Amino acid sequence: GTELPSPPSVWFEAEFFHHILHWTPIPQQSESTCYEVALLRYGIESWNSISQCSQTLSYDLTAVTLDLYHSNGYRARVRAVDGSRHSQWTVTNTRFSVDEVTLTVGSVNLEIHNGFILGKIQLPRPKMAPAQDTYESIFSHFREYEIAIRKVPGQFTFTHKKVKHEQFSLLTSGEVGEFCVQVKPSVASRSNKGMWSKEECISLT
Amino acid sequence: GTELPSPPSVWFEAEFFHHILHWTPIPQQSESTCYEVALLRYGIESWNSISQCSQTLSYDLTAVTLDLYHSNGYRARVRAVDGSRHSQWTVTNTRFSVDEVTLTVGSVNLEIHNGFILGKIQLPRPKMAPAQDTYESIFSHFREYEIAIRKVPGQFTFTHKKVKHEQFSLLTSGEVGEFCVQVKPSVASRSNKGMWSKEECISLT
Amino acid sequence: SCTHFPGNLPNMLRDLRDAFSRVKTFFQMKDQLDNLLLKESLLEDFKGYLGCQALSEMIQFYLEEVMPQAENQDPDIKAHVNSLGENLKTLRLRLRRCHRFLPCENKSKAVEQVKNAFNKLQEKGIYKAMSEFDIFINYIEAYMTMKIRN
Amino acid sequence: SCTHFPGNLPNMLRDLRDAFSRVKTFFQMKDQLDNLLLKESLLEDFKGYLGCQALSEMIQFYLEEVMPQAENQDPDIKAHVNSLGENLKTLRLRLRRCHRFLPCENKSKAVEQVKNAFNKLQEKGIYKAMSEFDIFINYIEAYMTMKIRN
Repeated sequence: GTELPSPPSVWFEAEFFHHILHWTPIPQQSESTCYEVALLRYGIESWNSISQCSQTLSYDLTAVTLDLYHSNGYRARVRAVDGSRHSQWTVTNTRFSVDEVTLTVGSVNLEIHNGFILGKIQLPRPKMAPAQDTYESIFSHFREYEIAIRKVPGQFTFTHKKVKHEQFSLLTSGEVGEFCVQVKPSVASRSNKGMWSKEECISLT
Repeated sequence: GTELPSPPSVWFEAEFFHHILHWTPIPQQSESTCYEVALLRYGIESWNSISQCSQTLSYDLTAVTLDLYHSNGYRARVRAVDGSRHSQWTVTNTRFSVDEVTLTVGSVNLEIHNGFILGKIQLPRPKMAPAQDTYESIFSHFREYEIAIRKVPGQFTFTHKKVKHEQFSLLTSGEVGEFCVQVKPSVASRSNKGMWSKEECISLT
Repeated sequence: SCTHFPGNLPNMLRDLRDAFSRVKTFFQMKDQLDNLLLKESLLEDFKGYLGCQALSEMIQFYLEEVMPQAENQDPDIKAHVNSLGENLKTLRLRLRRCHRFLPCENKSKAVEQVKNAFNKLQEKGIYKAMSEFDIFINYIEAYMTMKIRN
Repeated sequence: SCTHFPGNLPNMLRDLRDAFSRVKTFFQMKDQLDNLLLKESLLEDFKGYLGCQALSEMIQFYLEEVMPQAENQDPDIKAHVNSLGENLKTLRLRLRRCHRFLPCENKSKAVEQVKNAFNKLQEKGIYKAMSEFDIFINYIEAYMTMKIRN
């Protein structure tokens, strides 16, 4: 008991340039207790402290890992601090590389033409992203998208289509109404998971 | 004796596009006897008769082997013919390829300048040589020459120099007189033999 | 066969990564050193003209030294690791069978037929191959000039 | 070493031909067939992008199959033939040690150091090489893109 327990586990949860570190709290922690976040860059044996004390269970490590998509990844660790005592470090189990970045889209605006609707998939352009590092730049090729379409006056069902461009079209057979769209991105060569986009409908009428 | 003896041996003797076949006579041959010259092109099992009867011990096979420096060589044979009887064929022992062509020069004109004389090595340009096949064309690189210089008022001695161009210079230190030159060509990558060129002097005075 | 490579590879790399993640945590939790082994130098060799030979060697390195000695140590993942190996060989195969991706592992057509033609001779072939050594030297000398000249 | 090849080769080819003529007549008198074995196809492979691999194979063919089986049959020239072999190896050596003449026979620098670095680890290397498999896949995928794109 002369020791302070360590965080059960530390793991990254990231989107394109939204690299957030997470960790579970120590069993029954006081409010005076905080976590210290450290950072290691693979290939260099040197741990750095990003935050000496954070009263949270998450920490946006973006700023200190902006050169991730041009590296071999990192390693993070967290230990609890209370008074003058602290815990052993709890390090992420895997190496945080570009393989743990959940793919997502910037947005998807739509247009009503004729027997179809066409959509453009605006890719994510986070402010923290240094201009040289655009999505199309990092994932230069094999970018694909899953399209879920939903007729608004209707039930909660979806038609699934698969496109290999940031641009697509949907046949508006005849019927009017409204069409809600959502996309999920991937890169055919990578096995990264993706998050479905926010609904995005358009008043055909 | 019901048989007619075969030529002891058949061998090529060639210069750039001067591919002459040679052969020793059969022991004690009559004058009614002549030799028949045949020709085979390596890679094609087919013997052709160039001359059905030649009252000689040589035959210029140039015309029927003008594509030698662009082939894998030939094979020749000769048999004696007298009346209605002939001999077994005597074929060249080796395959006649570009490796059996004795190198030679066309000519070497000289000019008297200052403390030196400069010579240009005019390469052989035989009439039978199809224009596309020049010496510099066949032996594209590694062409070298041995230069033997002789002071005319003098004894029969020579200074040897080695050049790697068809053009060279010789220091006329001071003394006057006359300078006789002769060259022997080779190709640094080939082991072909070469024949010294005809004397070629110049009146310095 | 080979559609002289349009794009069937993407999925093959994905299969490879997918095959890896099933052993990722294991080895990454297990490896507590932070120095880089596959130095970027390897990448520069891959991006070098010896690249092909670099890629074949590394692939051989994993299938012959690493993966074999790993499943050796801990047979738990011995399955998942071997599967990544089959998954890696399926990759190599599709590579050395198309769009100049692994030429440094391909037999030569001519050299095969010429070997067949020889073997089909025997005593006669041992003589015709040697009596053609001059032509040989000639071809080599041709191959060379394709570098010291146009 | 290698002066990244200026020209020391010419003489090496000459040595080769010179080494051959001492067995030329023998094998050429002995070979009474008139069909070409080293088909011009071999030359076209040499003049092909698989060329290097073509040249290495043929050279191996002569030093391992032909020359060995020839000296086998008639030990008279067994000496002169072997000498042409030493003469042929001296040629190959000078080739795979310079001006991209025989890259398809050269070990890779990176792959050597990386092997040394590994072997110098042992238990630890078996884990760090596997936990870096993702980087590996990444380098390969890099090598590939150098062909399907600029």
